[PDB]
Amino acid sequence: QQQQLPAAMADTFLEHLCLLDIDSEPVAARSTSIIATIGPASRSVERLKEMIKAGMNIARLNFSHGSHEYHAESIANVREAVESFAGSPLSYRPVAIALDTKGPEIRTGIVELVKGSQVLVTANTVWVDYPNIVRVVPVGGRIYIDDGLISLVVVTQVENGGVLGSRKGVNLPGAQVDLPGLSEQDVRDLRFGVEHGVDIVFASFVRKASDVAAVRAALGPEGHGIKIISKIENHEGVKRFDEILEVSDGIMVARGDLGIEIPAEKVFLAQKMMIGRCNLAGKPVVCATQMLESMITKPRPMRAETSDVANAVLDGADCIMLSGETAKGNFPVEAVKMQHAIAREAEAAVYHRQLFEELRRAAPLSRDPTEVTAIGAVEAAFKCCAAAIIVLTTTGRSAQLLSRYRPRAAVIAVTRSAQAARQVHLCRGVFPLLYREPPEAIWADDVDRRVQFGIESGKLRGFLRVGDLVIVVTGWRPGSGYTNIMRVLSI
Amino acid sequence: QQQQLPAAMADTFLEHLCLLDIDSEPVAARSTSIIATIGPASRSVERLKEMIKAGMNIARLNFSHGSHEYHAESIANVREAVESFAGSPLSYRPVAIALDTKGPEIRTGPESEVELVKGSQVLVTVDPAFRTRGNANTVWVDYPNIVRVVPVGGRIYIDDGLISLVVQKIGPEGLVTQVENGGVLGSRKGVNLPGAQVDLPGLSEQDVRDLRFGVEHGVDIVFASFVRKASDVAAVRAALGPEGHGIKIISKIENHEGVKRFDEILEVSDGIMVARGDLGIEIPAEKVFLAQKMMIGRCNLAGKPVVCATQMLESMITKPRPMRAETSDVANAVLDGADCIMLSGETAKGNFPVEAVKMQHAIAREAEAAVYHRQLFEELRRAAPLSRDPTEVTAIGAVEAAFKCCAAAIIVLTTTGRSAQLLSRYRPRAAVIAVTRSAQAARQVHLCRGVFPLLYREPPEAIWADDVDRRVQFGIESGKLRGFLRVGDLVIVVTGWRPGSGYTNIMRVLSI
Amino acid sequence: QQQQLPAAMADTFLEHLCLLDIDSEPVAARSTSIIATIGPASRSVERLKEMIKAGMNIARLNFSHGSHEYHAESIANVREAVESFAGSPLSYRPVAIALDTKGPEIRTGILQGGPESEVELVKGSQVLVTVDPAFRTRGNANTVWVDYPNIVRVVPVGGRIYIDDGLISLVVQKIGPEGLVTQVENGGVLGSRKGVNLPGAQVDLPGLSEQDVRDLRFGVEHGVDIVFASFVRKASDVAAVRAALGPEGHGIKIISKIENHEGVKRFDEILEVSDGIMVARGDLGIEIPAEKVFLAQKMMIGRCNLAGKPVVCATQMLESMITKPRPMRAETSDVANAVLDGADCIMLSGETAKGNFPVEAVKMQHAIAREAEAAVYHRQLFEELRRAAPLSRDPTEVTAIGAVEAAFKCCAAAIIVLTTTGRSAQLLSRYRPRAAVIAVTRSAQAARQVHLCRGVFPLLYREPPEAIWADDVDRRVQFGIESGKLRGFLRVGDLVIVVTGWRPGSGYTNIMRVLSI
Amino acid sequence: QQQQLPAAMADTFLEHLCLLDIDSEPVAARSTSIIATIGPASRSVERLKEMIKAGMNIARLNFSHGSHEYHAESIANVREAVESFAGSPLSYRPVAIALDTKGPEIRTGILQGGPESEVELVKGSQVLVTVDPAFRTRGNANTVWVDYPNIVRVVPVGGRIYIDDGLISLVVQKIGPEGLVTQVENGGVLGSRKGVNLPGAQVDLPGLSEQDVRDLRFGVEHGVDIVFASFVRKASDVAAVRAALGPEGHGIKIISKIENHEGVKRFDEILEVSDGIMVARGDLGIEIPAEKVFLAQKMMIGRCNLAGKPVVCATQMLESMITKPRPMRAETSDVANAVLDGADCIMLSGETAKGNFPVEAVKMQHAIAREAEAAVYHRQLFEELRRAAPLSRDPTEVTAIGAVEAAFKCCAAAIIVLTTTGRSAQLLSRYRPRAAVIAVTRSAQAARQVHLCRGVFPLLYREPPEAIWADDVDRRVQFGIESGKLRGFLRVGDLVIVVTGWRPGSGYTNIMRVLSI
Ligand SMILES: [K+]
Ligand SMILES: [K+]
Ligand SMILES: [K+]
Ligand SMILES: [K+]
Ligand SMILES: [Mn+2]
Ligand SMILES: [Mn+2]
Ligand SMILES: [Mn+2]
Ligand SMILES: [Mn+2]
Repeated sequence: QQQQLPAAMADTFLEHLCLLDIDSEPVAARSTSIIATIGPASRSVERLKEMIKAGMNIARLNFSHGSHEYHAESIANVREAVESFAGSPLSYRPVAIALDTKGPEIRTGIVELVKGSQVLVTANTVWVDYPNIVRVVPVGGRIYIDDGLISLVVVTQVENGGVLGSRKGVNLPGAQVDLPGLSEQDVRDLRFGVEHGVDIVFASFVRKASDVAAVRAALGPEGHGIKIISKIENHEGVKRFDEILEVSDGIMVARGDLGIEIPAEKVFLAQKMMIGRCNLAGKPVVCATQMLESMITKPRPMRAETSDVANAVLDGADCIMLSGETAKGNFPVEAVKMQHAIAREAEAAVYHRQLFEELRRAAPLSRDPTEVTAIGAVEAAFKCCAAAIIVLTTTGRSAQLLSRYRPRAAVIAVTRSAQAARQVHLCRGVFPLLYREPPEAIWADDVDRRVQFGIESGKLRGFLRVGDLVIVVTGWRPGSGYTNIMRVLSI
Repeated sequence: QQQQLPAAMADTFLEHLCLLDIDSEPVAARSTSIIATIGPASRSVERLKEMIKAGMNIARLNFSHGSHEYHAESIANVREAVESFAGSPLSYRPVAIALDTKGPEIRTGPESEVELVKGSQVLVTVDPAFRTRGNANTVWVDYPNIVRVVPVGGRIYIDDGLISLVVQKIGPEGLVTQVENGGVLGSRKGVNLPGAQVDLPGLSEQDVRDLRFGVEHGVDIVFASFVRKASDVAAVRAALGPEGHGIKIISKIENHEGVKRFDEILEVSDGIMVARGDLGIEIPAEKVFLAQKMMIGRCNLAGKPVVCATQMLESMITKPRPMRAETSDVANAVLDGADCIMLSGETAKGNFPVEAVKMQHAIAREAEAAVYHRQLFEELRRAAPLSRDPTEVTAIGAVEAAFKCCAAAIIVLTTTGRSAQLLSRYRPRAAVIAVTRSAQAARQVHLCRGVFPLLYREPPEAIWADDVDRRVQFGIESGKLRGFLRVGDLVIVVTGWRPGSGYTNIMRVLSI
Repeated sequence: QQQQLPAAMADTFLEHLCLLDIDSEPVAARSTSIIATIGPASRSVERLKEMIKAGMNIARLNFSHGSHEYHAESIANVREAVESFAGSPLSYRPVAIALDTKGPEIRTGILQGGPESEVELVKGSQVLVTVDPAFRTRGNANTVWVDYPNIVRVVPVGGRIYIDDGLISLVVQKIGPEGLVTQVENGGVLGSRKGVNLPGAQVDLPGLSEQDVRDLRFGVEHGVDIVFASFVRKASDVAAVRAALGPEGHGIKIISKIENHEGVKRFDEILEVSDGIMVARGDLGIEIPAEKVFLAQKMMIGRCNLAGKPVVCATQMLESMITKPRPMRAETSDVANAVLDGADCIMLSGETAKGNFPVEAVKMQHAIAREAEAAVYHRQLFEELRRAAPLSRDPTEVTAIGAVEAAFKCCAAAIIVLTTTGRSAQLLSRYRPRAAVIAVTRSAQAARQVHLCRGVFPLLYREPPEAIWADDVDRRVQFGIESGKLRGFLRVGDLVIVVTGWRPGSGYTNIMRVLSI
Repeated sequence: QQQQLPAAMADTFLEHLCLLDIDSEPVAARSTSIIATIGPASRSVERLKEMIKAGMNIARLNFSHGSHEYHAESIANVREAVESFAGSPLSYRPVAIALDTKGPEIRTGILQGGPESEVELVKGSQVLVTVDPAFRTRGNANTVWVDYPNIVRVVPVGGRIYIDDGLISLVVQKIGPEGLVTQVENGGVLGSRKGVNLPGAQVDLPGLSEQDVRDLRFGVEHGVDIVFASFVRKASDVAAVRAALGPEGHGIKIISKIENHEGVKRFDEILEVSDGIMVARGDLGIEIPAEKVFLAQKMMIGRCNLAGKPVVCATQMLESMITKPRPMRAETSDVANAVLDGADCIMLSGETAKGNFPVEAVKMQHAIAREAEAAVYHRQLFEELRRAAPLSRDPTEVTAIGAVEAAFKCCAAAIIVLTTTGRSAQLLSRYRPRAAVIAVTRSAQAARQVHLCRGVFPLLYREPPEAIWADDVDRRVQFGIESGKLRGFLRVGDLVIVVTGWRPGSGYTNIMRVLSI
């Protein structure tokens, strides 16, 4: 068959593994959304169009670099490239915009560190943007610079040498960095965020629930809608994951920083744990950093990078991301393309049998009519190999709860809320459709055309063929919060 | 707790995932054996000693390069470094030596980097006269029939698939092409022709000479390149000759056809190497993982070693720290079920050979503790067919007994490793300490996850019963000495009712 | 908690067993329907009213005894008792009426001098079974006449013949030119015209006599709801019954009774064609060794369950009560295990037709069934059904399963379905929701037949259809709730799943909604 | 295949149920041991021989009746019948002897010059419950004398008294000064000296009268092997029994009978202290509502299974056979479900002590148990036990589980264990191998007590020890095999798991070996 159906029907995971078939072509829209970081290499309107076709879902603005004006152009160009296919509402692909916070980053200033040499922190001199650095490093203490390559030992002795450039990483383990999760800058940044209507915030170095309360606050009332994604970048964040989660809209497994703050051998446990948990919680999780680095420079990924992406997806990740691969490398589109291609395969390899079982089995009872509908809708879909679940949603919550259970059928989410449509990419397998029509006199009719719109757009992009069954999820009255109906229709 | 015990006790895989704890230190010998490739960077006796300390179990000799003499030194140095710790039998680590076959390779026609422009014109000559005359527009190539198999609109890849050539004028003197993916070309690099039915045989006159060399110098294992079908290994066994029935044959799966005929290849090989390198060119990059996952699954089910290889840690050929992906690569290989993981450029030529070995060690230990044994043992028991081989019966009893008392180890007496191999099939968490008189057996056993071989030197006792006991005692002692076993641990001990192989049938529970 | 909820939440069956709590009161309409057999003891209209209150869902007419007239009173009385509560539509309980076919009886003769006389067959004495037409009547201490000619042809030298409800037994020691020269194995008192069973040996006699045919016609005439068809041995045997049933009776459900080795052996093919199965332990417990029935019973139920077709457990579930006011320790467990096995219906024969404790017996089955119903490890059971029922593209099935899943998620008190033939109700019950299936229908007959499905509670809707189809649907749902409140299936604050369709007429169920009371 | 092997290999319980095959003959010694109660009908040496052949493993002496002398003959005859086959050590079957305590019972009194005579407590009539010593012998239709002085002090107005298997029932409505004036609720034939129970009212009677104590001592003198201890309500109740038992009886196994609500409620604590459990359905089925026993039965068995301790299912499993040669459909399923529930032993009371079919009864349990034994879904059951039994560091337990795993892998015919107290055998059986546990011991007593464990088949070894310990072990193993061939547990070509220890004397089992026959 296709979509690894023989593997999907195995009675055990081992069996399932044993039936994975390289000639079994994927046959299903990829559901893992791709976040690409905007930079010199991917800023041009025209470059942006190409990245949208290759499958970019979310543009990441990295406030670790660039100016306010510099990023507004970034935002402006994304919006232009995106509005260039508004030609055709059935085909039009929304693209989220995510501000990625600078936070307690410690960086160098504007030569080779000789292992053994005496090297000061205020070839041998390193200026740091953290003045309190000399309040938090005791004697016999370690300081890591530029992606953990350069090691220093506090006056400091170099323990690991390395080539150093301008303005690069600083990480201080062991010591608890009183440096605040939110500088005066971050605050200004987040305000910029609200002004330009970013959709998502990726919040650097979150160490505790307060850290997000901070962000929400700074975000202001003009930004209740914005989703907040807490980036876990160090030992403490990991340790207090639960609490962070409870309060964040979802998580970013920030492997970069993390891979320095804690020993490299351990990330995978962190990554696997965190995704597991977000999955259980029903909240977006992003896997990030270095998934495809070699491509910053080469047109083909290395054998490890490939398996990285697949394992991220198999792990359970809602989104996968690219940094240098898209912001600066010589192969931005090719990189997007590859994640697309890999994600589809891994998506078809997911052992839904075990996965759906386990989620049902661990999600607690519930009395929210929306949740009740979702799970029934998901069960119904599996029973008839439905091609899609089509939901009418006003904030995405309804789409989000369906995706929680990981249907194999696509969630086609129909909404009037441009913003909701953009944010919904954070949820695996949700395909948003932006509805433009003015409401019908009769509420019932207005529902129908929305469902119809959903099918139609559905046919058009190849999610649905004549003869397929589709599950349709609606509510008993207008306005959000009342999803409570599930119907089975044939195309 | 430690060794991710809270995760180990979960009722589900999801739950298990959720309980994975970064502060839970591993606390167990690493089981996944490491194969390190020998090159300029790792040939010095003293380098070799260091690599043994950091955890090298198996040395790969790559017959794609170097001369017979060149490899005999390789072998001679390994053996030396290894015999340097025979000072103390309790501590001594054997090391396998693996000959890796050249096979139907195709290579380009020295510190010289011709750049093959994007959207230019390339000629592939196979003409003696141009056996080196390979500039901006010319590449020679040691496979004549390249001109014969590659049709117009066919693909020709060069050097790890990074360079791309589409044929578009098949004419009198050779292959006129166009450069799709351009790039920097080097002296003598791999060539791949997907879609083409490269008529070259799995076993050249060279491979045959190579394998004979293998037998003469007593290599322990053959990694057999480009195996496409059962016959291909029959070839190898043949060439290997009678002086080499003992040698383990590991088929490398390097292309679409091998994958397609995996079952038949497996049934005949002693194990499998998932050759991601070539495989990552022959089939689309997006797909390897399915292959890798499938083949490991299958070898697991079958009970036969499987190797994950190539590009697990490349960035380290050049940098002292792995990239985020390479790390998870290694973990997932082990989590996938791999018996061995390997290193190529990372050890043969890179600037960080030992650091590389160290890392794999460090990662493998964590992933080893992350293995959901509850689901895994259940599924193996449940798919392995009944059996009437007393050795298999004992093994599974022994593996069950071990889980029941969190035994620190199973100690087996073995003459060919078969008994150890059957214990590891089931993936005990306890270590398999394998005591043998067969130097070779002790080497080959590294191909089995979680088997720790001990080479017994003493002359046999007058009383066979006594001779067994000392062997067991020898097992314990060495065991205490390397920190596999502490006083108060329980240990499962597996022996047989009479001397000579094939009669393992007894399992005993002892306290240290 | 109640309804053995702690046991319901266990992670394994063993665990589950361990958390069974005797102080955890059931709290849920019993789902296992009860079939009570009508005889002298339970024929009076007033007796029938009492049995309806105690929980009778199905009345069995046994055509092995009584005349056409005799059964028409039977039917007339039932209907009368039942129509006596039509006073209140919210409360009204329909009752099925099931004809139980006679089929290939094999009978001894009239007894020397009497239809009322008895003879005693002493253990170890010399005994003659003849097929000699003359002694059809002259039977005694050493002789029994049988109305199956071929007997002196089908029983080997050393075979066994079971007489009178399996209580007398004979071993053929010599084959005779006039009758099988046997030895008495099990002694006993022998009556006029009693039953024979012949295990091992094949019996060719037809599954449908001239009588059965007349009976089934009588069936159609009086509008029975269900036929329990005795000795079904093969698919043809039901085709026979359908046929005989005639066109005036396509509606009738046909329940094949498996009463011997061969039926068991051909169970699959019988099932494929029957509307469900009756595990006939009586005959069965004689045609095949007594040790074995359980495997049969357990097999058949498993299989029906898998198949989504009603299965009845029957015979001797409570016999001591034909005579005593309390069941023995075994009978009790029998009932529970039947329910636990997966049974859709459980039945009573002597216990209701003739015994001194008809109502008490019905009461007991009620009481036990409720307890077992709560002990069902739904967690494993729903998992296993989902996992083995094949994909499906019937919108009704799809809706059913989603409806069932939705219910578990909010401990819904009920699923309320609108159904025209019961199909939609039947599919929900297939999956064994713990919530009740309140089925609303205009088809008096459908409401009766639906009791064959575990946990389906039928409501007969009487109102003339509304001008607006949508409105008519709503009142039906409302009617479902209201009746639901009224009998204690639903309280204010409960959640309820409602299952309807997108247009009138059967076959189009395809909508599931979540409502709060 | 046989032994329901296709069912055994199913992937789910549903599936397993579906594949149960009535033509799949069992092929395996039956494992569930049978306890038969000794009475008039089963006391004769010769009768006892027959009962041994039919499969009796444990003789129950019921100290609720008979005298010390009367029971010593009981014992003396059992031992005789049993020693009659010592002719051949390979085939010799040991037989446990179990003393069943009287405890806090409460009987009505003897009847008006009537021994085997009866009287009817008419429904609705006027009945007086006395304690007047003078009325002890004057039982009648209007008067019932009870041996419980304090009855008058505990049964308040509108309190309930029930007599003889709970069939007779009395409503106290009047407190007089010489007795309790009761209304009869459930009328009926009353006999002499029949049981009384008092639900709702706590009974200040002690678990151990001066009699019980004398009884227990008698027990130790005559070397009974097991004590079934009536009405155990709490841990203390067993401490009592142990105590009374004295030091001359540390070896005796104590089986606590759970006979009422409180025992149930405090099961855990009773278990922790008893050697095993008897689910006393009789009393229990009166103390608590009949609908609930099954939960209790199922709970207790589950829990003893989890604990590793014998559990007995008892009372009324086969009553109809006290009087008839064939069991009713429920009794049969009762036995099978008891076995499928997880019971280690099943028992017969009236069926063997007094009825007209003692041996036939034993035979039937045998026959049923074999079938149910092969129906056990080992796949789920062994998984669940591994998964719930806690880690352990006892080398004996470790070896047992390995041995049990090994056996499953090769469909071993048997695990053969050398055991001194049976503890090694008991641990193997805990995991419920499908292979038989052939237990070889020199301890006649151990060999007798081991029947309390499912699927343990004890062999008594008679030879004087060999000079060389190693050789002595081997002959014991050899003895095991040989005896095993001889009774059909093992055939040439089978695999057998053999479990031994590293040194003599109990407590050191720690070795497992795989041998081919
Ligand atoms: K940042
Ligand atoms: K090679
Ligand atoms: K009949
Ligand atoms: K007693
Ligand atoms: Mn960061
Ligand atoms: Mn290769
Ligand atoms: Mn019948
Ligand atoms: Mn009692």
